Amino acid sequence: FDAFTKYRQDYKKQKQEEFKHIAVFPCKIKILPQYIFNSRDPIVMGVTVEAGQVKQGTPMCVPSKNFVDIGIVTSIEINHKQVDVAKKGQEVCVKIEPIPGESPKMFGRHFEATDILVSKISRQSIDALKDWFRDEMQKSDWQLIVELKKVFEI
Amino acid sequence: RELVFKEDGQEYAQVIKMLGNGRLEAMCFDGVKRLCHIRGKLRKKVWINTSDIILVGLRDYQDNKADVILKYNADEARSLKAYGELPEHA
RNA sequence: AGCAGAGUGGCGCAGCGGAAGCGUGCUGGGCCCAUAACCCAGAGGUCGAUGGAUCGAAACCAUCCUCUGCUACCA
RNA sequence: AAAUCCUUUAACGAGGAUCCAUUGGAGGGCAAGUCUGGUGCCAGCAGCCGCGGUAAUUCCAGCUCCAAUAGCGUAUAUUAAAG
RNA sequence: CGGGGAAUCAGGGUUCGAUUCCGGAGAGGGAGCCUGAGAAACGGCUACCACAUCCAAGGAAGGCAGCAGGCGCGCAAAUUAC
Repeated sequence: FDAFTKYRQDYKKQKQEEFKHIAVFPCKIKILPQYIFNSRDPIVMGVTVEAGQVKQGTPMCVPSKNFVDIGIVTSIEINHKQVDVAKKGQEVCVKIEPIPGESPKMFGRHFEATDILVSKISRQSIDALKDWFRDEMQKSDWQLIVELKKVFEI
Repeated sequence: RELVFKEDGQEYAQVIKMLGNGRLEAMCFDGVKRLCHIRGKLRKKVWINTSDIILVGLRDYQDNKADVILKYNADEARSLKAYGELPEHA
């Protein structure tokens, strides 16, 4: 009994780690205006989550201004201390390094404080976070996935 | 020909990347992408293009494949649009 | 915040200061049984705001607005 | 050896003599139906050639017929056909 | 395993022969030996190698490729009878 249950937890650990950051996780960020911005390399951004919770390694996008992208958020910190998740309306200062491209995106020029920050969720990511993410997955905020997959066209 | 609102073991799909030698590979409105075979009568008579709305005979054993039953056109697509088919364009 | 390289659906050309056209794309014909290629025609221009000596969309005193790329302090 | 089976022999035992003959075929190879329902290049058949896309001589059935017969299919090693 | 043979077949041939008769070999794998006319014997012993039985943990006892039967292996093979 113990050996079998241990194997179930071991396979859960073996599944979680080495198959990470593909389950991007639903994240809708509201910008907190009049916060100290670091321009580029890295971007230090003071934000408050409105839909879902936000952890490290989730790619982000701004719609309306075409579909411009910021790939892989590196660290999320409250004030000075590090945090693993957002507390549904926290004043988190996040360190973000955009992925190596031909040019990184700039605040003001490309995206403004008014513009919404939405996570890049695809068929692969939603199918990845559907099965084998039902214990760590959010409680009663599900709907935003159906509400964001319709605007991302899935 | 008459309208056919048939969702009885068969699904509507948008043809995307129609590459094969009859392979097709379209994106179904309910589930994921599937290989929909060109059925006998559609081999030479009726032509399915790179972007098209089709009713595919969902063959449920393996589920990673199917076969195209019917090809739709603008008027029937616009009708289907009207009743049940996602706001996904036609 | 600053700097830099450019502004016509779309790639570049242009002058002597009198005065705006080329390749490609789009549309309508023809040739062919049919497509392509070819042969005829068509539409598409506030040359980003210009104050100036004026024969200035222009050359610059670049004054100013827009877009793209780069540099700058990690809570 | 003791039994069994057989042979022998009283009694019982045949009118859908319901005391019931199957396994494969019926386009050609190759003996036997261009008969009638069903399906509509879907389902399937087909060793090979081929048959199926709305009058299917070939599929699923009914009827009829052919082959061998208490047996007859199917797969696989091997022999003749193989000059 | 080898022969005597088997299937097929004009003549020539081809293929099979673990299997009831003859000869050889081995008793899980090797090795060494006692007794006896005859054995390098395994329903004799001695040791090691591989497996495995009992146990009071001190020690003890193993050999179906004999007939039944069981497990395994696999497409593939019978009764713990008199």
